Amino acid sequence: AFTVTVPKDLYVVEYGSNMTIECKFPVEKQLDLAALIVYWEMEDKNIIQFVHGEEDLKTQHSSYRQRARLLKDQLSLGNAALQITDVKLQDAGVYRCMISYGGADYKRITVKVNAPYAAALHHHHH
Amino acid sequence: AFTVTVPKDLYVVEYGSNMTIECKFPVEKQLDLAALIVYWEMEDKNIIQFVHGEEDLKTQHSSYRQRARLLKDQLSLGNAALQITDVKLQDAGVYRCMISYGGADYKRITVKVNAPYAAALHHHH
Ligand SMILES: CNCc1ccc(-c2cc(Cl)cc(Cl)c2)o1
Repeated sequence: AFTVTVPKDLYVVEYGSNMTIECKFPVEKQLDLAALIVYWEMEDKNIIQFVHGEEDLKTQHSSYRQRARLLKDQLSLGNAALQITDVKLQDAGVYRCMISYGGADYKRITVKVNAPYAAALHHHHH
Repeated sequence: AFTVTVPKDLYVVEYGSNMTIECKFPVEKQLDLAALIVYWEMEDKNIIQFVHGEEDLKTQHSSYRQRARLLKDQLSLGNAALQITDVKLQDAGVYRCMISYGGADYKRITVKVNAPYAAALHHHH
């Protein structure tokens, strides 16, 4: 049946770098945007809603506001990759890619985030 | 748009009893079963799948074998209620009710489970 697949489920990213986590689903013929739902979340924090044609951000968590860009271009190729700019220590954890396009599945992807000493020191308080 | 709503988000059940946690979604007219999906899952343990008219248990987690039953009747009124039989403390935690019906949402429900001394004594060892 319908199945979202993840090129890798573990990404290890350095502090402050960019990060594109990929998520592929099948595109029958040409992608029907009105029938598509894409939904990126990370440990109960809603990162991105893509519902029947456009992005819902009025539900986006604060900690991700204007850092999480869903590549509206690669949706037409069945790749819902999420791009996060300037990664922080807080961004490490289990991400969930949930897709509903005549069927629905999800996959988990883990991010560990490396940081130099100074970053890990400021995260130890702030 | 589409909205899954949960009558309670906290259940407190005593040990060894049964428990039905409800989950409602909108029913427009007559229900389209082939397009309906019901995932009931609990902290990365899948409890119940409902795809194209039937329950899939091909991934039902060990902890739930023939104890977790989704009431197929109440689907027709948009009621995704889940029954867990003779609950153990391993069942305390946060459940996710996920529904895909021309649109999609989910909600969380937390279960705390109270138990007498001997039962806990076991979950310890
Ligand atoms: C906040 N958007 C909720 C959302 C988007 C996609 C899903 C979903 C639903 C089901 Cl029934 C199954 C699977 Cl695998 C995923 O839920």
